[PDB]
Parts: sequence; structure tokens; C-alpha cells
Amino acid sequence: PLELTQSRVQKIWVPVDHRPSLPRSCGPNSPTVIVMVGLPARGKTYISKKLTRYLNWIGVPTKVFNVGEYRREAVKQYSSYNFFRPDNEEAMKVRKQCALAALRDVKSYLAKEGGQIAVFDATNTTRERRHMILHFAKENDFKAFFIESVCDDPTVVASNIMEVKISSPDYKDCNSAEAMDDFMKRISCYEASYQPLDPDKCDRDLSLIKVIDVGRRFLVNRVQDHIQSRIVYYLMNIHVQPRTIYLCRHGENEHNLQGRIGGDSGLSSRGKKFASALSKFVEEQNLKDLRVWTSQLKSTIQTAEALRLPYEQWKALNEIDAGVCEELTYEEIRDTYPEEYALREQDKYYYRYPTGESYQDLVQRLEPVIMELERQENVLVICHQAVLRCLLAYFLDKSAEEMPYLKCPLHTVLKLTPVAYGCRVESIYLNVESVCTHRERS
Amino acid sequence: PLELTQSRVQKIWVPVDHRPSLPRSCGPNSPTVIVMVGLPARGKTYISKKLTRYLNWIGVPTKVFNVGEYRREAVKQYSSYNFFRPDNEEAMKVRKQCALAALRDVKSYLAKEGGQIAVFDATNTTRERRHMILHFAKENDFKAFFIESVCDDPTVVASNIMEVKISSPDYKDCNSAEAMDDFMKRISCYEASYQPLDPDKCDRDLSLIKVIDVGRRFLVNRVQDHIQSRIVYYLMNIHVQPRTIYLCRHGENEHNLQGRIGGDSGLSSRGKKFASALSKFVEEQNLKDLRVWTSQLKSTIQTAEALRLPYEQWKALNEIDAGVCEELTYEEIRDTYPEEYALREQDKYYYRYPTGESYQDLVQRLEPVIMELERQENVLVICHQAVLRCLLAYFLDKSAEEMPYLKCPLHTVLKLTPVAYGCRVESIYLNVESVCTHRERS
Ligand SMILES: O=c1[nH]cnc2c1c(-c1ccc(Cl)cc1)cn2-c1ccccc1
Ligand SMILES: O=c1[nH]cnc2c1c(-c1ccc(Cl)cc1)cn2-c1ccccc1
Ligand SMILES: O=P(O)(O)OC[C@H]1O[C@](O)(CO)[C@@H](O)[C@@H]1O
Ligand SMILES: O=P(O)(O)OC[C@H]1O[C@](O)(CO)[C@@H](O)[C@@H]1O
Repeated sequence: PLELTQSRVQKIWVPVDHRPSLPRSCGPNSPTVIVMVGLPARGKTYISKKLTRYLNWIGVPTKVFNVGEYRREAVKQYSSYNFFRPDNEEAMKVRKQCALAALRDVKSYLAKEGGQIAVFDATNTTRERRHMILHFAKENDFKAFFIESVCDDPTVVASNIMEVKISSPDYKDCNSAEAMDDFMKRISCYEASYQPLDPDKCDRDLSLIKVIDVGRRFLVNRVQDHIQSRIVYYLMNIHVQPRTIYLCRHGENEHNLQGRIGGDSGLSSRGKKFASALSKFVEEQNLKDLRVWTSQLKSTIQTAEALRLPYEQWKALNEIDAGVCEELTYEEIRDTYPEEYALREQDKYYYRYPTGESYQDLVQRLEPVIMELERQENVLVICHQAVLRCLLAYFLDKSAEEMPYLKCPLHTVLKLTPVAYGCRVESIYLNVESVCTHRERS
Repeated sequence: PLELTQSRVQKIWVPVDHRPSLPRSCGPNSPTVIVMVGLPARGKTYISKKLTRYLNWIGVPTKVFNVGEYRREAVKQYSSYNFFRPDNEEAMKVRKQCALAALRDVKSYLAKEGGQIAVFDATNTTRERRHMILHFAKENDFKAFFIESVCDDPTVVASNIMEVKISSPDYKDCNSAEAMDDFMKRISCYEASYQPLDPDKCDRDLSLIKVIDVGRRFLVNRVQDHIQSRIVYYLMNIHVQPRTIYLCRHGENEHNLQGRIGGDSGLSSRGKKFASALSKFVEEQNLKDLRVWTSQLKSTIQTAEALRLPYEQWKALNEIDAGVCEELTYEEIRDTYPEEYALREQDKYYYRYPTGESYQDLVQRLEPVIMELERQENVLVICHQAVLRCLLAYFLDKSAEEMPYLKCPLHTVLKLTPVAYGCRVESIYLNVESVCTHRERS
């Protein structure tokens, strides 16, 4: 009775599966359609992309279905705002067909591809369009959650057009002035039929969030579940204010020199040289304010000590726990635990060290770090190889499969600048020698 | 250069403090005054108490300053709603003095007692009163965050009067009908001067949350920092729907029999008997729906396996990590690590095991568990001794000092029923023998 076995890769206790002669599968909670609402240049695509990046990173399979991309596919080349005219009978039919084709792909993603969240990125400015999306959701047993972005500031609208609209494939043959002018006319095509969400009377029973004036204010109505609550929390923590995220590892430590994993060793002579080089680098950046974050492990704290700046220690930033393999070299791991060594090499993201962690566990631990990084402005995170790969995979939208192999060398600062729909990444090697701890897949 | 030392109790790396002949202290971010807003019987005290319980448990020193308690102290016995009349010149002076005395204690708590959050629990229904609180906050360099509870449902108002108002010390000599009638008249005294928060025009620059219709809808304006964002997230996850929380440990394991700590041992013969007894108990509770949560450790999973109910494994529910002391008996800990043994006995909450955890680390790990427990209805959590003490300290509002000593015996279900401003706790021993793992302070 109650016989369990521990799965070799993830180390999960499962009931001993003495399946009968005819083993049965029973494969595989309700998926969600996130409905973007609002006029063009309201940051709907920005919200869609960023939210999808966060949801995928935390392990919720998410995909964006942008109706404009279906339109660029159906219609050869973009001519002008005339395509978006309410009196353009033909283009209105094409645009409806594109929205229906995107919804068809939403159904296939959620019901047949193991997707959990589909972000329907369109204007969805009319009650008619939204009623149709609701009908589609109800008939397919999908939940519907509306995210409306409301902003009437012309400075914000002009900034969005300049930052990411003029550079759109639609405006390839256009100069900045013509593209901006055409886009303003394009916005005007949607203004007459636009019916904002009304949670007070009409949309009282809908699950929604109204993001007002670039996240200055929020109207939240009927949050049904865990995932909607998480989305709301995320939207309330992110901002579009300019800032820089600097990510680096502690300076080279004594375990690095011996080729040993984990432990709590101190900086080597080179590691101390990096720490001084980092102080000079930080000083040269001339940042008004800078928050410095470290792990609770000695090597990151010693590195921060060289900066002569206040810093905060996070236990969540501590290197991946290697369990029984802590303080061992990779050669000693292969010779003492050959089965464990091979299992990790085959499934590096999901592999859990015995009495230790996986990269998957790291993500769960680092979620509060990410949420706080979003809230903050200029931040320097002094951490460890596996922790750094996880954070970098979040900022650079890298998959779980690529994450354990991202290059994060010692004595090198990764300068992240948020621009358009992601991060510009600059690498700055601080000219101090160290050992190489990067190991490619085999 | 960069010399650090590890603190004996918490195991935190600190700069080697070679203080000069004259060591200097420099003792000790801006505190927050949470302003409750709304008519009586709107759950302001419920919000105040619950939020304070959560904030203290996560490690943010928080205290409630209820103006009504200052009034019960200044005015001998309560007579009737006549005391609350707007034309009652004398009582209006007394009530103002009570609010000012509470604010005086708010200043002393935040500026001189190391308090981080002061919850000002009063009606604060007029712009005049709120302007005065803002002036008080600005002059003392305190942040102000407003929490308004808006509800016009008479069923909700009557329920609040019946649940917690009629049982108030004010209505000691009154029967349920007279107390209810007096309280309705008391509410009416505040209705004429009530000016709700207006984030649209008047209160546009104030940091606030409007909780509408018992958390059905929210208006969030200008969330300035981390703590306000956390409060908003918490308020959006809690509910007042009836439910039961059952908490228990895994059935007795092999390590329990050997007096060994940590590890991942399986159920003993008695532990398996408890698991069967738990299934019978669960069945007898006749719960429409029940969510079952376990840790990722074998003993809790084997216990859940006996229920024949779907369950979810949480790594956050895994027992406290004893680091180097894992799988050792307490006798072996005292003999191999006597310094460590004595340090723990002296400071059980903050003590961190070498390469392991503290009860303080457990709280940080269990925060997502608590947030999900709040969202849910009927939940059974099968966990471990230290994890259980932490969760119980949250529900029962126990301090960090009492937390490591809470009695959580094996083969015993703790049935938690939310009622009034906290939890009713029922203990159910499932009549299966086990060893005793409880150790009192020495
Ligand atoms: O509300 C907007 N209106 C116009 N533009 C916008 C936004 C937001 C935004 C919306 C909601 C939230 Cl919680 C945060 C940011 C981002 N952006 C944006 C700006 C420049 C480039 C790309 C996107
Ligand atoms: O909004 C209310 N109006 C009247 N009463 C109320 C509430 C809330 C409440 C308010 C906000 C939130 Cl996020 C959750 C619950 C709780 N209570 C309550 C009910 C019975 C006894 C004690 C308290
Ligand atoms: O996932 P990988 O490639 O083993 O890298 C993580 C390892 O790297 C180290 O930071 C040492 O370089 C160890 O602490 C950790 O076990
Ligand atoms: O804090 P205390 O009293 O040592 O209790 C926690 C210990 O109890 C155990 O659950 C064993 O009873 C251990 O796993 C853990 O180390």
C-alpha cells in the first residue's frame, strides 16, 4: 500500500505505476483568452508581448495572436490609412476574416497545442467585436479576460508612434513624418465606433482591467482566478520610465579556481581585482541613483563591498543548490554519480540535483526578484552563473531549453536597456582574467 | 581588503567590524500611515486587522490605531447613537480629541518604536478629516495610503452588524434587536457629511484603493511603492466566502521513529494507519469541493495517496532545511555541533542551520502558499512540523518568538474556521499512536 517511486530527472515522488496489461493514458483547468482593448498606439502590443514573456518564463504557455500580422499576410503591401476607413467595405471584410483566422488559431492553440493563455492583440474597440469574442470563448469553454489601455495624452501617443510604429513593416518605404501623419489618420478611423469598457453598467459581468494613463490608475472588475490576479499584480508593478539593469556574477572565487560547484567560498585575487574594476565601471556610468542587489553568498557580498555603495542581500539570488553534489568538481560528479551526471546533460532545465534544485526551481525562487526588478529603475544585480542565466532568459525572452546554456562569463557586466518591445544588451568585460565556467551541451 | 565574517545566529556575511577606539552607531525608508475610509459596518476593522496580521507575519512591523477604542477609554460607558449625532457639540470635541490622541500614538509608533506601518482605523469620511491626516503625514515625513470600503448592500451591512457589531463592548447590556437598531441610527449620523474618495478630480494625487462591493471591484490610484503594491495584491486575493482550512502533518515517518530530523523518509506502519484514518475523517466532513496540498517530500504524498483525491505538491511546503544537521538526531546535533545546538535554543526563530534555513526563511517561502490559501475555499494542507507552525502563526496571529514553539502533534488535524476577525481552531486527533516530536524551550 501507498508505494511511491522517485522520478529520475525531476526527483518527484509518484505512485509506483504497475499499469495493467492494457495501460490507459487519460491525457492531458480552463484556458484563457486575454482580449486587448483600445485605440491604436495605446501600448496594447507592448502589454501583449511583455505579459507573454513573463507568463512563459514562469511556466504558463502563452502566445500572442496579433490581427495586424494576419492582415500583413493576407494583404501583400500596405498602402495608407485608407485601408482602415470605416467606409472601406472590402478591407472591412478582409480585416474581419483576419480576426476570425486569428481566433481559429486561438482555438487550435488552447484546445489542441497545450497552450494555456492566448493573448488576442487587436483594437476590439466595439461591443459587437467583443460580444463575438465572448461568444467564441463561451462556446469553446475558454475564459475571457479583458485588458483595456486608455490614454488621451498626445505626447504619449506621439512617443509610441516614434518609438515603434514608424519602424513597422507597413512604413518601410516611408520617412518618419509621412508615417507619423498616416498613423494619426489611421487612429482617427477607429475613434467614431470606439466604445470603451464600462464595468459600471454594460460590462459589469466581464473580467477586466482598465490601464489608465500608462498605469497611473486601474479599474479592476471581477478577477475570477489565480492567473488573472497575477496579471493584474504584474501590470501594476511594470513601468515605461527610462532605466538600466546591470547584471553580473561575483568576482572569481576560490571554488572557481578548483573547478568546484556551489559552496560559499570567497573571492580569489583576480575576483578582488574585478570587484575594484566594477567600482570604477559603476562610477563611470554616472547614475543618479543605483540599487545594488547581491545573494547571501560571500563572493557576491565581497564584490558589492568594493563599490562603497549600499546593497541588499537576497536569499532568492543564491546560486542553484547542487544538493549532494555541492563543493564537488564536475569530474568528481561524473565518477561518483555517473547516472546523475548523464541525466543532467540530457535534461539540464528540468533535472533536479538530489536534495537540490533544478533551473525550474530557480525560476520559482526568482519570480519576486523579477517583480521587484520591474518596479525599480537603475539596478545592479551581483549574482551567480545559473541565477544570471534565469534572469537573462526573462529579459531576453529565451526558452527553458536554451536557459541552462546562456553565456554568462565571469568579470563581465551585462548592460540591459529597455527599448521598444524588449531589451538592448551590451556586454562589458572589465579586463580581469578568470577561469571559464561555461560548459556547452554534449 | 573586503574581509567578511559570518554572523553566528543568522549566518549573514557582514564586513569584519574592526570598529575604532570610539565605535559609532548611526541607528536605525519612510513609514506609512494607512488611512481607513468609509461609513460604519463597511469592514474597515476587518481589513485593518487582517492586513496587520499579514504584514506582521511577513516581517513588516504593523499596528492598528482604532479611534473607537480611544473613545471607549475616554468615555466610561456607551449609551446610544445620540453620542454620534452631528449636533452633539461635546461628543464631537471628545471624538476629535480621540482621533488626535490616536495620531499622537501613530507618530510615537512610526518615529520612535520602529513601526513601519500604522493603520488608522476610523471613518475618515470627510475631506476635512483626511486633509488633517495628510497634513499630519506630510509634517512627520510619513507616507499616506488610503483604503476606502464602499458598499451599499443592506444584506452585507446587516450581516456585519450581526456578526461583529452586536457583540461589541458598546452593546454589552443590549439584546440583538436593540443593538442592531441603535447601530443603524449610528450609521445614519455619518451619511450626511460623507464625501467618498474621488480619484477622478479631488483625490487625483492621493495614493488609494477603493474596495467596492466586498472586493467585487477596485479603483487603484497612484501606487507609490512596494508595500502599497503588496497590500493591493493581498486585498484582491482575500474573500469573505465561508470555507474551512484543514492543516495536518504527514503520518508518522521512519525518521520520526529514529528521532532523526529532515530527510525524505516514508510512512511508518502507524503513519499509514493515520493516512487511512485521515481519509475516513475527510469523507465524514462531507465537503462539496476540497483542494489537497502536500510538500514534495514522500511522507506527505503517501498520506495524500490514502485519500483517493487529487492533490498538488508544493516545494514551498517542504520541511525546514537543516543543512549540515539533516538526517541527524538531536543528540547527535548536540554532540557534533554543541555551539550550533545552543545558538538555536537561544534564538529559534532567527537561527539559520549551516547551509540550511531559519523559521524566518520559511515565512518568505510560505508567502505564496498563504496568498493562495486566501484565494481558495476548502483546503487540506498535509505538511511538516515547522511549516505547520509558520502557517498556524499566520492564521492565529502568533509572534515570531512564539512561532517555533506552537504545538503541532502528529496524527492530529487542525480545523480552521474563519469567523469575525480571525480563526476558530478545532483540534481532531485521529486516534493513531505516534512518537512526540515537540520540544519546549530550555
Ligand atoms: O498606455 C500606454 N500608451 C501608449 N504607449 C504605451 C503605453 C504603455 C503601457 C501600458 C500599460 C502599462 Cl501597465 C504599462 C505601459 C506602454 N507604451 C509604449 C510606449 C512606447 C513604446 C511602446 C509602448
Ligand atoms: O466590504 C465589506 N463590507 C461589510 N462588511 C465587510 C466587508 C468586508 C471586506 C472588505 C474588503 C475586502 Cl477586500 C474583503 C472583505 C468584510 N466584511 C465583514 C463581514 C462580516 C464580518 C466582518 C467583516
Ligand atoms: O548549470 P551549470 O552549468 O552546472 O552551472 C551552475 C554551476 O555553476 C557554478 O556557479 C560554478 O561555476 C556552481 O555554483 C553551479 O553549480
Ligand atoms: O524547529 P524544530 O522544533 O527542530 O522542528 C523542526 C524539525 O522537526 C522535524 O519535522 C522532525 O520532527 C524535522 O524535519 C525538522 O528539522
